[PDB]
Amino acid sequence: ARYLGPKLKLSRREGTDLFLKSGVRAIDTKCKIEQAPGQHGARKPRLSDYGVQLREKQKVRRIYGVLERQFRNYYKEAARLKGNTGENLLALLEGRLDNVVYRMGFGATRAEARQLVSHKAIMVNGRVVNIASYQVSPNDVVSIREKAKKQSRVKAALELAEQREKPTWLEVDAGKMEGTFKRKPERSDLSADINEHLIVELYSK
Amino acid sequence: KIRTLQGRVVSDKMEKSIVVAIERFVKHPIYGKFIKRTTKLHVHDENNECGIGDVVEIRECRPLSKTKSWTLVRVVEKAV
Amino acid sequence: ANIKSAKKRAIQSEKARKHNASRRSMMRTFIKKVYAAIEAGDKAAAQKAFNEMQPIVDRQAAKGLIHKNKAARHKANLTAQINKLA
Amino acid sequence: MVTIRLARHGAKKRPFYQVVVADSRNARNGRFIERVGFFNPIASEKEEGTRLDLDRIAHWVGQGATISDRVAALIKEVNKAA
RNA sequence: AAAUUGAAGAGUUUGAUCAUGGCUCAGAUUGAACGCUGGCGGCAGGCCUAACACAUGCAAGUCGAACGGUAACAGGAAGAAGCUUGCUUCUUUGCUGACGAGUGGCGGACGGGUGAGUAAUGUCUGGGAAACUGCCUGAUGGAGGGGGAUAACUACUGGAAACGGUAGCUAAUACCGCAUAACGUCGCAAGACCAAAGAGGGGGACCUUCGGGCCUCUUGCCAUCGGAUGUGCCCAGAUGGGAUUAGCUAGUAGGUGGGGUAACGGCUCACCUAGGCGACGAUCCCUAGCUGGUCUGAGAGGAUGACCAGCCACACUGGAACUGAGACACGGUCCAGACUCCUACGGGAGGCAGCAGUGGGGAAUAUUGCACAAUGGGCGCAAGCCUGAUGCAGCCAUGCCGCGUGUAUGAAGAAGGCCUUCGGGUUGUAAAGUACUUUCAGCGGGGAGGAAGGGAGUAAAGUUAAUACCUUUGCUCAUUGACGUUACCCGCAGAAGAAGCACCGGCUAACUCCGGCCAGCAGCCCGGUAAUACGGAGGGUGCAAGCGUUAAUCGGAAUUACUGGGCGUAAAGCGCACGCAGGCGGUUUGUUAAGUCAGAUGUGAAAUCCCCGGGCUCAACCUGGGAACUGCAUCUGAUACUGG
Repeated sequence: ARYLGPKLKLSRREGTDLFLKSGVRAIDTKCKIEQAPGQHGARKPRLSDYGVQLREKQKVRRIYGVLERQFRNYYKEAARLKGNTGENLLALLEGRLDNVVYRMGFGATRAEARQLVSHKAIMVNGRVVNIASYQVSPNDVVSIREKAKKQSRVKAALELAEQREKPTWLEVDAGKMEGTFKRKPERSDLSADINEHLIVELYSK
Repeated sequence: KIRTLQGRVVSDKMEKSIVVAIERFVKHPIYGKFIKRTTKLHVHDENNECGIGDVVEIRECRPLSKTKSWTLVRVVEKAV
Repeated sequence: ANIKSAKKRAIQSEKARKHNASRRSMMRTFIKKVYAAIEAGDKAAAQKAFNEMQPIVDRQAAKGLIHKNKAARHKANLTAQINKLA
Repeated sequence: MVTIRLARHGAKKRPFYQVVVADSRNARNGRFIERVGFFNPIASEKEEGTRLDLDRIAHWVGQGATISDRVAALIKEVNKAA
């Protein structure tokens, strides 16, 4: 129910950085990003339509660390909700608890953010929530527990996040080690190199 | 004011009873065509007033025999 | 029977069967008397048998042996049959 | 006779009773005549867990319907709170 | 406010093309099975086949406030003491707390199981009249006075047993008359007729024949008319296939009369009439429980009817009735049959398609568990007893959902493995090393909620002649949990206990090396000596506590085309015509309002589906409200079109 193997292999296969490493270096200094994994990585074959759709879906999944059953249920709920299916899907993906904890700055990677959440080190409205897929609603307050504020993991993650960009829908205080989920991000707030319509066409065929 | 039916008498050979055929116009449940459907009822005809072909008005009552549960109200058109 | 209540119910049921059989045979005899008086055409004997039959029929209908509807049926039938003679 | 009782719906270890008017011979969760409320015994006191209509309940009690002991206690507490 | 916002193609006939046409695939889904593998939890599901046969335990009892009672244990008791005189230990007493057996009342027709039969004696929808209805409930009345028995018991006695027989005794709210008798039954009427039962709590005095009568309250009893509920009955429409089944029917169709039922009725009988059903499929044959619903589909449809809920049928096979308000009765009765068992050989006993379980069949489906603590049920004034319903637990990855099997750093990129143009590349930050963390599992400590009640006390009110008893209402006290070591929380230790399956020629994401049309693969179109198709290795791809294969349904399949196809040559115009039933029908006026349309009412069970919220740490799941249930009937109108 988790991917534990090599991380940079996924970003090499997707041809794009998936932020699977903290950021102490550039990925170019740790692996051949422009080369696909394996013995036959130098070749690049012409992808089919199904190939491109599958590769975009896998890129999104590996970005958010979501397996196929949960992602299929996410698409089902997004197609159930009113509006455009793609932005609904991306909003449902961004609402996760481990995703927010990573974006909040308490995790260097979404894997260590998921470890922080699962290990009962993250609180939501004063209630310790240890579900990574926990849907965070607007106005929710996310904070590190008193016992886990002493970890150097959170400090390094805070620093690494300060060297990153700041999301518009997160009001975080690094001193109190707490943040607020103000609102769900609109389509224009997430990455622009993610084609949601490819996933919609892949799941609607 | 009482709920009733209307049909034509197709048989009066029995005594005190007639067989009235209630024809109805029903749309076919699949192909949408309006088809004719016939409902033949054993009706109690006391006084033997109805002949073959009369357009009669009948109503439902208690069972009067093994197959008769409807009774006559009046005759509208009389076999001509 | 396997249950104790089933055995006691069987005993009580056969006892009540015998009691009800005696009562029903009495009532049937007293009604057959009226029917035979009807057959004979004797209206005085018919009314006498009807007057003897009515109370026990009402009593067995009240004691739960037969229904009040059955008692009323017997009374009405025999009355209408007596009135067809005199 | 006709009785007003609870039908234990809900999940395992989290019961949810529906106050139903039913003929006392049917099963608990079986055939009933009319549902006149509900009762959530594990309510968080933040929400409502007692919404049993007293109008139809009184109408049925006026027709000889019997009230079970739990429904009688529920009616008493609903009258006291309201 | 929301609650139809919904529709994808590909491979394969040919040297090639277009069309036709079938086969196959990509999607969902399952009561699944098998193979490899397998950490935890929540919620659900779990004999689809042999309605095959069943060992064993339990699944329906309850009331002493109906009754005679006392056999058992607990007490009171009068009288006799071992005697270590305050332990008193046995002789007799229903005196009472209770209670075995027995009569009696209620319940065993509910609850639970299965889908054999049933193609309409059923189910669904919508109507109806000729009916009954225990317990619950409203109103009005009555509740008087007697008798004969009988179980238990006693004595004798027959049987291996099962179970009886005879004689005597006793009780009742058991049974039977009498009186009474109407807004009840019969009858137009006069009149005639029909019922009952007590028990319990307490008590001021008056009167007691020392049991108590007398007062009050509760409860029970009988009669009638209603309510509610349940059930019985009738009609219309709908509800599989076959014409290689076209005629069927003698109680058959109807009528009069007798009987019968709670009730209408050929329900039954006598007689009379000669009918009735059928091409709109009667009759016959095969299959089949029906529905809300479930799966699939854009929809229309197709398939289906496990769990949950309603209805029906069945209870070893066939038949039958008895009791009862209700049965022709799973754990009742009688008979017959098959089978199994006990036997003293004369006779007996039994029916898991109740809960576990066994043998068998099968590819395949679980424990001979805990508790009545909650809900419901039976009985009881109540306490309470019973409850394999039910609440839980055990087993199974069977499904859905959630979480974990670590995280960060980590190179000239170690070793080995594989490939190599022998330069190197890849496995690969992957590992090792370093720093950190401890969800879940393991050990220990705290700890909700499911719990409402019930009991004992007092106080108030009502009732009453009564400041008793009883009912209701406040408060006080001591308690009520199978789950259970609960959920949840806290502490400890250590990466420590936790990743596999399928695939890589195209469809279809994923490529190289090595070993001869053989071995083998294959869902549809490879292998005859450098095979991306066989087998192994490296690498990669997709899923992931699962992964594949098989079986099955729908989709794609517009491939049964109503929505939505065709027939010159691809499958398809009868050889031609006349013509009954049927289908359709020029044009105008009037009328009707059957089709059609509009509005309203009733109904369309709950659950499920969908929408907005709520509670479980999230989800699954549970749940509030709404929408929906596209249908049917009735009533009132419209008159353009179809019909008369």
